[PDB]
Amino acid sequence: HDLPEGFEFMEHKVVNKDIHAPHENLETLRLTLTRQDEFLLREEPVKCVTVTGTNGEYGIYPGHAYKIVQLNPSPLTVEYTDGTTKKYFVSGGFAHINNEGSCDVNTVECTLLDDLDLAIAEKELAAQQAALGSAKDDKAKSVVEIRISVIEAVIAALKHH
Amino acid sequence: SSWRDHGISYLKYLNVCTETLHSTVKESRRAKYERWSKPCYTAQRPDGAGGQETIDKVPIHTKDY
Amino acid sequence: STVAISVQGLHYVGTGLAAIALAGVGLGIGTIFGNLLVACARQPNLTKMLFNYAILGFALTEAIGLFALMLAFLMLFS
Amino acid sequence: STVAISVQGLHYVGTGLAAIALAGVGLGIGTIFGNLLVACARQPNLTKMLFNYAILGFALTEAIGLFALMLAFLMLFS
Amino acid sequence: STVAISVQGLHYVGTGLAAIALAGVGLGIGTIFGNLLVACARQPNLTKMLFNYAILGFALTEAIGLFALMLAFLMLFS
Amino acid sequence: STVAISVQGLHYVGTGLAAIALAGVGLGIGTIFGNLLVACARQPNLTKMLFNYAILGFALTEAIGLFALMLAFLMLFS
Amino acid sequence: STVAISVQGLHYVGTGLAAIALAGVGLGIGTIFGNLLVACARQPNLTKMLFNYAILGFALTEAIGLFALMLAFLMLFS
Amino acid sequence: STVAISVQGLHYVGTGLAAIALAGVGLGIGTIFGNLLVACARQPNLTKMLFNYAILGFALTEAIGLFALMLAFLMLFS
Amino acid sequence: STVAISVQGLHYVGTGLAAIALAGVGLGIGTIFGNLLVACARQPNLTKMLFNYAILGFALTEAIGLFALMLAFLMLFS
Amino acid sequence: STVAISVQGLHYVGTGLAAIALAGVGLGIGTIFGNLLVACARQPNLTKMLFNYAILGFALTEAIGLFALMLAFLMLFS
Amino acid sequence: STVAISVQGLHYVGTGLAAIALAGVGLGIGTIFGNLLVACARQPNLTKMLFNYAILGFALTEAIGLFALMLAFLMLFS
Amino acid sequence: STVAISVQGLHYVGTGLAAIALAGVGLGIGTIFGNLLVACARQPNLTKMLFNYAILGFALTEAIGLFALMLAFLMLFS
Amino acid sequence: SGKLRLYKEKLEGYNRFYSIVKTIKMVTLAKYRAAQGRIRTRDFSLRYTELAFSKPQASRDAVVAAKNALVYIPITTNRGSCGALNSNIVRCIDSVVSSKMVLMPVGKRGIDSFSKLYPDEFRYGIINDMKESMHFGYATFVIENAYEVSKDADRYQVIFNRFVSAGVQRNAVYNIPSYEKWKEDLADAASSDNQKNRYLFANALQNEEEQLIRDFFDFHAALAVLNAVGENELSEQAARLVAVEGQLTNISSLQQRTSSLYNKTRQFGITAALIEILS
Ligand SMILES: O=c1ccn([C@@H]2O[C@H](COP(=O)(O)OP(=O)(O)OP(=O)(O)O)[C@@H](O)[C@H]2O)c(=O)[nH]1
Repeated sequence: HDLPEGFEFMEHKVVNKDIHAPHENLETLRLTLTRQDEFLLREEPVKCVTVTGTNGEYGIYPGHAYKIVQLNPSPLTVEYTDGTTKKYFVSGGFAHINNEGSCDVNTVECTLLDDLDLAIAEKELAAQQAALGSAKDDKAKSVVEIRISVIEAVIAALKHH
Repeated sequence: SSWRDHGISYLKYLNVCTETLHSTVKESRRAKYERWSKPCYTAQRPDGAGGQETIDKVPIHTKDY
Repeated sequence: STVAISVQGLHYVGTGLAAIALAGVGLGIGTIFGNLLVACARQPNLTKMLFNYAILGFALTEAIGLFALMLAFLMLFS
Repeated sequence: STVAISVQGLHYVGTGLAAIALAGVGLGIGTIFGNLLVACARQPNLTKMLFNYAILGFALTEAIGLFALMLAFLMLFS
Repeated sequence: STVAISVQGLHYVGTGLAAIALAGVGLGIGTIFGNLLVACARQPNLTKMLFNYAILGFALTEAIGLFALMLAFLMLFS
Repeated sequence: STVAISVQGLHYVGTGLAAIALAGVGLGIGTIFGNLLVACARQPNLTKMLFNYAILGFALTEAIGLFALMLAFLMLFS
Repeated sequence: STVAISVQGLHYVGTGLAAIALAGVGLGIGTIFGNLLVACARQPNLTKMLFNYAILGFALTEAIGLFALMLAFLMLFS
Repeated sequence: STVAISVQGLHYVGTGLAAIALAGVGLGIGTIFGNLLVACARQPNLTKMLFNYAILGFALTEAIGLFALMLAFLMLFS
Repeated sequence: STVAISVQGLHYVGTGLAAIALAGVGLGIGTIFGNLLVACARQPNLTKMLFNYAILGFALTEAIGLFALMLAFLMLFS
Repeated sequence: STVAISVQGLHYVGTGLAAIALAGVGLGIGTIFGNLLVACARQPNLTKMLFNYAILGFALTEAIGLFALMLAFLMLFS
Repeated sequence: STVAISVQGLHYVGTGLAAIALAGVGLGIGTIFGNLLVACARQPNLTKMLFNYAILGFALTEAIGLFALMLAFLMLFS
Repeated sequence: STVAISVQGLHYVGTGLAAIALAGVGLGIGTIFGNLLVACARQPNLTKMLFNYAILGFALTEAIGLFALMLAFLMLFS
Repeated sequence: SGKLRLYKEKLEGYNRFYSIVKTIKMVTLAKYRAAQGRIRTRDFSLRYTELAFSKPQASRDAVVAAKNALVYIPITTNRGSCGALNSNIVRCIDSVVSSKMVLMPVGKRGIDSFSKLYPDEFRYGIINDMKESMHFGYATFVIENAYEVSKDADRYQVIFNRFVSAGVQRNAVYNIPSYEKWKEDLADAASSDNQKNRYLFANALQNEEEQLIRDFFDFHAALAVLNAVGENELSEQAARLVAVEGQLTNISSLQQRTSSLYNKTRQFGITAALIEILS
């Protein structure tokens, strides 16, 4: 009796480059954008990806050093080698960058910036501001601040372009 | 930012962020997106009488955080 | 005994030393315009505010630079 | 035997030295505005309080600079 | 022979040297505030304890600066 | 006695001292570009912007050096 | 010839040089507190402990300055 | 009296002081390349561009050095 | 012709120059303790171990100063 | 009157000053290799390009040091 | 005319200038141990190897300091 | 008039100045080893290459140190 | 009289039962069609989760070695008629019985099955109404309740059903060790040459702060739980379809049997009455 492990059924493993190996010049980055155990892009070759981390923005191009990034509610830009830009907006998650030429961006929610609307964000922001004064306690204040920050980020992303 | 000092965990922060993001979605698409944030989960224990005693270990809604 | 001397050439030496005060001043400016870049990459949306603060810092350092330059020029034409 | 000598030009030399300290002041200012920007990029919501604290630091450093500059000027006119 | 000489202006030189001791003092203060800003950006809720520690550091550095300035003023009046 | 003395070879020494200011200038420039690289490696798409700001920094620190150079010439030809 | 010359004012010069030591000490102290802030904003639960260590460092670093200062006094009162 | 004096050897001392400028220049250059490495490791795909900018920085710092050398060669041969 | 001069007051200059070395020692100690404070906030469980190493560095950094200090006495009392 | 004095020993002091430039050279080189190691830790597969660029930087900084040595030897044998 | 002047008190200045070289050795040791502390927290499982490497670096810096002290003692006695 | 002097003790002064170069050498070495430890913390399996590169950098800096030492010995033993 | 009436009545009952089961089949087929889209979009979210938690380990040392609570989070369906999934999960749990075992099951069936069999190793269960899509919030709720059940827990074992194909639903396990053990293993991988495949990953994690590491741990645990619940839902739908088809076949066979008996009874009664009346 030996139960399997759910990772054995997934054959698309992660390719980690060895320390003492020759370098390779890459022209494309394999992106893997995921939302709630669902991918929008499957190892798509792209020229670059811009992700807004906690410390600041990161512009990931092929060959970037191995790194882990804790994302914040913010836009995410994907620019293909053709010259076409695709912009999403994320609410949170992580971004794993591999020196072998891969970037796995696993987000709780990643939705097209077009799907978002402006007036809705403005009214929700006003409601949250009104509720902040009537916050039951400190925790409610922090939660309302979180929501307000998310809405402000959405509005800034929309107004930028 | 200030939510960590109050004991709020990271997962609750993610849930709040996703709920706000869904609330910011257009009218048409929200019908789909709202299905990924509506709480429909509860904790229960069977008592002697058969009643499903509900637990309060973790809040279900975001306003209860 | 009672003796007194007036070495004129010394007025050059001091003028040189005051100039060394600029060594830090210039360096300071660099530091600003270093971090500014690192600040503009992380938050490109705030280039204007960061640039204004950098200009403020440059002016504040230039004040000290002009103080030292004033000392040097006074000790040069005196 | 006794020989008392009053060299007039030496008061220049010291003056210049008193100005060198200004470098350690000016550079310091940049350091403040070297990091302030970064902070404003890390936490843009605190663009105001950080500015006030940096101004306080600059004021203290400028007080030190003026303390040195007083020695610089006293020996230039005496 | 047994010659002996006293020079008047030398106290301007040494005094100036002591003023250079304020170069590393002021700079030091700036460094503190620099870091302070970053800290206040990293942990914005600690805007008062960090301010207190920065004030303590400034006080100690200023004590060192005053120790140097005492010599600077004392030689200038000897 | 009242010995006015004119040492013609001192104007070299001061000149050299002024040149030391360039040490704090060139170094500063390097710092800028140093950070510039780290800023380009993070957000390369912003290079065309950052570069300009970097140039601006070099246009300021360099302007400081000229002042020192000016002295180093005025004392070297007077 | 063979002259036993005794200059008096030199004791000022050396004294001033000793004060330059403080330029490091002061700066060093600042560095400590700098890191202290970056350490209190990175793990505030240890603040008190950290503070203690910081003080210890000061009580060591400051001591070095005293050494230098002592020398100054020895030369300034002799 | 009016005692003009031409001390030849002084034209060496100033030259040496000018060479101290190369202390900064050199260091600055190193700093640039330092960051260059940290950048080329972060995003190797941009090495080329980074390299160019690094060269630019060098081409500026060395320029300052030239002035210093000029001063030296304008005082050693004078 | 052959002239022998024995200046008595020059040991002050050498003593002060030797004392200048303590700036580096103070700065090194400050850097050690700043890095210690940063490290302990990252790995608190091992704080004690770190402390020991820090002290070791101090033991290996103060000693150098003693040598400099030693020279001072060897010239100040001679 | 004008009094031409040809001192011999002054060709040594200037030499000793030029060597100080090397202090800003060696440190710079250190810096480079420092960063190199970090780079090889972050992107170890890119060791060769980093090594070549570091060698280039060392060559340039050593060229600056060689200019300083040229000046030092010219003055030492003059 | 020709004057063969032998000043008996100039070796103190050289000894002090040589002793100044320890300000770099001390700061280098401080940097070594600060980085050691930072690294041990990062990867405590390799404490012994890091300690050995830091000891090696300290030994090299101490060798440099020993050369400086050799020069200082030689000038002080000879 | 036509006049010429030769001071014996000046060759000490220059020697000391040359030793100051080592301040920028030893420190550099520390820098290298500093970074080395950090690298060895985040790439334990790449320790051999890092150690070899650190030794290379140390030797390259020691080359500058030996140049300065040779100048000092030439000015001390001749 | 009585036999024929009873046979016809039970035949009508079987007919109604068959119609109800057919409606259930159609509804479940619609749900399966809606949920089948996951197959295209799966097997890519959990890539670095493998590095975080995938470890080939023995089934004995990991069990006996621990002396703290071993939390178990079996995934079970709310409604029955799924098949043998719940039975197999219960068997797997039974094979792993220990004094340290603690259960926080999921679904009504799991609660009702583990409450009676394991009363002293059962604390409480989670229930989700299958109204919305299985989202991250549900996984976070499960993880938070698991932590509150036993915070000083050696591991958190999630047992679910993996839907390999329409007719293959295996049992899969996700093991989520405690933060301390995970940190120890990560440090060993980063330093030692062993675990060469996770060396870069561990070193990257170490370079970052500790709050980030904890957030990473929680996030990937939630992702694993989400994958488990989604696969369990899909497997439940498939098995429900299969069992419904089997029940339909059995019902049809029983209806045929009853029709044959009804024919035999009517013929027998008619002939017997005719013979005993007109003969
Ligand atoms: O006091 C400290 C030190 C370090 N750190 C954190 O440790 C990490 C060290 O990260 P690195 O130093 O390895 O990378 P980096 O320069 O690219 O950093 P980022 O711009 O990506 O942030 C960074 O994420 C930094 O924020 C702190 O948060 N506080």
